[PDB]
Amino acid sequence: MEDLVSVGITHKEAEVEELEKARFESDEAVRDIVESFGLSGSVLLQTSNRVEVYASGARDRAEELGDLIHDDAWVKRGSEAVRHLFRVASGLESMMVGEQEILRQVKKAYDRAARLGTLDEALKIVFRRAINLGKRAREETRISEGAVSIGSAAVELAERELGSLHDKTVLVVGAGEMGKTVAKSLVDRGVRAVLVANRTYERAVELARDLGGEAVRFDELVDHLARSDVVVSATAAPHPVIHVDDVREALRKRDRRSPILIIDIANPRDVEEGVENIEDVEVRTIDDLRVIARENLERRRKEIPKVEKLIEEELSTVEEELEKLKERRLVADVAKSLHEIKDRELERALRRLKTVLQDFAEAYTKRLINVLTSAIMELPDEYRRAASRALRRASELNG
Amino acid sequence: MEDLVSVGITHKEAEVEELEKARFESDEAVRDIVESFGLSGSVLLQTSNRVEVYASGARDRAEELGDLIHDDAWVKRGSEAVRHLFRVASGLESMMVGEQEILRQVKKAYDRAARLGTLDEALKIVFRRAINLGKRAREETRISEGAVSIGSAAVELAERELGSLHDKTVLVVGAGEMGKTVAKSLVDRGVRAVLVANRTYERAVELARDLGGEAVRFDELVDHLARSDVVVSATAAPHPVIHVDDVREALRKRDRRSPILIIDIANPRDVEEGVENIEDVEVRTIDDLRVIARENLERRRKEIPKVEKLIEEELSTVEEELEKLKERRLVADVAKSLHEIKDRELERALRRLKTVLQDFAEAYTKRLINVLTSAIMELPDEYRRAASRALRRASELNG
Ligand SMILES: CN(C)c1ncnc2c1ncn2[C@@H]1O[C@H](CO)[C@@H](NC(=O)[C@@H](N)CCC(=O)O)[C@H]1O
Ligand SMILES: CN(C)c1ncnc2c1ncn2[C@@H]1O[C@H](CO)[C@@H](NC(=O)[C@@H](N)CCC(=O)O)[C@H]1O
Repeated sequence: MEDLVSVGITHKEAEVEELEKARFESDEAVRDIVESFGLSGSVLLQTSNRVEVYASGARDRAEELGDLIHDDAWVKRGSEAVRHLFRVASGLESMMVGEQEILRQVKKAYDRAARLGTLDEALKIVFRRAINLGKRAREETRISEGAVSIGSAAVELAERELGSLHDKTVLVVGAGEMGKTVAKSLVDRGVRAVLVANRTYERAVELARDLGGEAVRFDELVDHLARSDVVVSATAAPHPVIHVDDVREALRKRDRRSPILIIDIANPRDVEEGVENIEDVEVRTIDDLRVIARENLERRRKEIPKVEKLIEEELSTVEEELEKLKERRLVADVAKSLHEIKDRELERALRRLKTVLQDFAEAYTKRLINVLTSAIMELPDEYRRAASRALRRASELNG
Repeated sequence: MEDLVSVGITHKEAEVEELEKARFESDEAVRDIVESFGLSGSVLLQTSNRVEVYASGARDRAEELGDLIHDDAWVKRGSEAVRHLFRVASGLESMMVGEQEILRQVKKAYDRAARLGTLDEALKIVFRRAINLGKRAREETRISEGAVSIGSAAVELAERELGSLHDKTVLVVGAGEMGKTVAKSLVDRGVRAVLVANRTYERAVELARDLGGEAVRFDELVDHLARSDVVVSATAAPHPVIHVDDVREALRKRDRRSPILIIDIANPRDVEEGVENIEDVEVRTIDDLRVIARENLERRRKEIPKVEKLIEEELSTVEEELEKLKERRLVADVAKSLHEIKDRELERALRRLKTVLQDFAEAYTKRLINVLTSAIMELPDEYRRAASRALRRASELNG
């Protein structure tokens, strides 16, 4: 544990511009860092909301590591560093608490390191456990349940108002960005068709392409309504585009009764007052979506302590993992140190008090190795390494 | 070095009552301290102007050691602790800079420890060097030359005014304490006889006894003067006791001309104005003595840097001494640790792959001992001991 440090700056303590600066431009930054600091390993985790460097073997240069991130970068050591990673992977350090994306981003960080050669066994253990933990926390708790963005909220609302969306048609009117976000969420959920209309046909062709939908004429809005079940209206011009008369006409046009959900994303409003009172029509706003997202976010936050309990349990596990690792690495070294004295010394008894018992010293050597590894175990790691260094320096020279 | 601490309070930072409190009452305090703190050794140096405890092996309990001295006791470690000792023995921490007494007091501290069993090899090395240094500093520099008290100043003045004192007679008139101090210094220097007079005969008998002199009658003052060469006058009553007429009569009485020095210690003055103008008579005061002492003290202070240079040289020497000590103690332990594995393991090869080469392993063991001692050498002492402990724990158990 103690041989790991974490350095970084995040949205928890810095603004969107202090984060940008700190961001590393080069896809190979994790590799450069390893060389420029003689690290055993490193993983670089960077998103719009954090820049964090995990390093193995940094360790008298932790504050320095902090420096090529930012003058207010924090520095975490050992258990705290791993705990922060576990909190990041589990979604606890994200604005959208529990979000799936940050887990994907931790995995990408791990892969980029794997492929650039900046992983060591220790970071493999930590990251592997971090990744499996993020998955478990999201399965065993409710930390990632419930819509916490406008897009996902629109899907919850549509599902509640209309049922299964798979066979529904979405009409998108206008090009406002929040409208594009809502439409993409509906599309990702699964709908049958998307119709796109805009007062400038070319804006429509563009968005339909994005969405995988069909650009339609703005002047045929009545027929569009007649065939649609969810309407996403986000026009830029300040005039309403969905009128009572058009909606009534669209509904009389269709032989089959079914509910229509109209989501008014524009301000001023795209939907004429009174549309909401037409029978089979439901009207909701961008504000209604923000309310849904907020209620769900507030609920996800109440799962944080259950996730934190999972984390402390997992910390104890990885701690023992890392110890077994060091035990394994401690014996192999010591043994190479003691076998080299054994070999050197083997020749010499050969030249005798003249004028295979191979043997006693392979046994005595095994005994010595076990004795020494424990002793280096046995009082710590701040050291362990140098004493492991000392035994090893002394063996090559004095041996 | 690093295994030594010094704790204490001195006149440099505390007043005469903060020192008293801290003082240890029991002649056996140094021994009690050793037990109550599990020390390898300790020397207690205590005088009216300092209470200092030197401890070997205290070392995670240094601040604690500070506590049974005083809440403002300082704590010195390693080199600084030894440097302070060297400064104390050399007279540099004393009000009377360079004074002989503090060196005697350091030696007594060393002897008391020797005799109570609280010395270890390390404190022997340090104290021995401290003692030999105090002697050298006082021989090779002028740090302890020149009178720096009223008593010693009176001897300088008497010697300058009169020459050799060995054949001179001292007359002491009165019992004022500063008069007693002056007389004792003259006596310690070497005079032929001391006459003691007081308006109360019994006060005289008392002081003469102290001084090893003769009590004489106060009313025979003229004859006393006639036979004396130095007069120390320190009467308590406010009347002058040495009068012009008596001095002239005393001088006409004596066949042989020789100078008389009269030291007036009293205030108001014991000596009548005008006595100083009698031919062959010299009169000086307690004030004149303070002037002499001060000039000499100011001169001794200018030798401080030469003494400090001696000290830094000596620190480097003892530092190497203490290192050789630890090397010696480090090999003997390690060897006992490795020979016990050697012995344990020796039996067992005996039981063979059946169904003296004593020998190869005495050689291999010697090799191992040299290798290991260096490694424990090799990265430090904050540790060295525990690693020396670790090797040793691991050997008894795993061996
Ligand atoms: C080209 N570029 C900078 C870019 N391209 C595509 N998507 C991007 C992006 N930057 C950011 N994003 C996305 O926009 C969100 C807000 O900035 C991003 N959010 C995250 O990466 C979160 N997953 C971070 C969580 C954390 O706690 O660190 C992303 O969805
Ligand atoms: C009984 N008793 C307390 C006592 N008896 C005899 N002499 C004593 C004494 N206490 C002190 N002395 C002497 O008086 C001086 C002033 O207090 C003492 N000075 C010292 O011990 C110096 N040598 C200290 C130097 C230092 O730097 O610590 C002593 O001469």
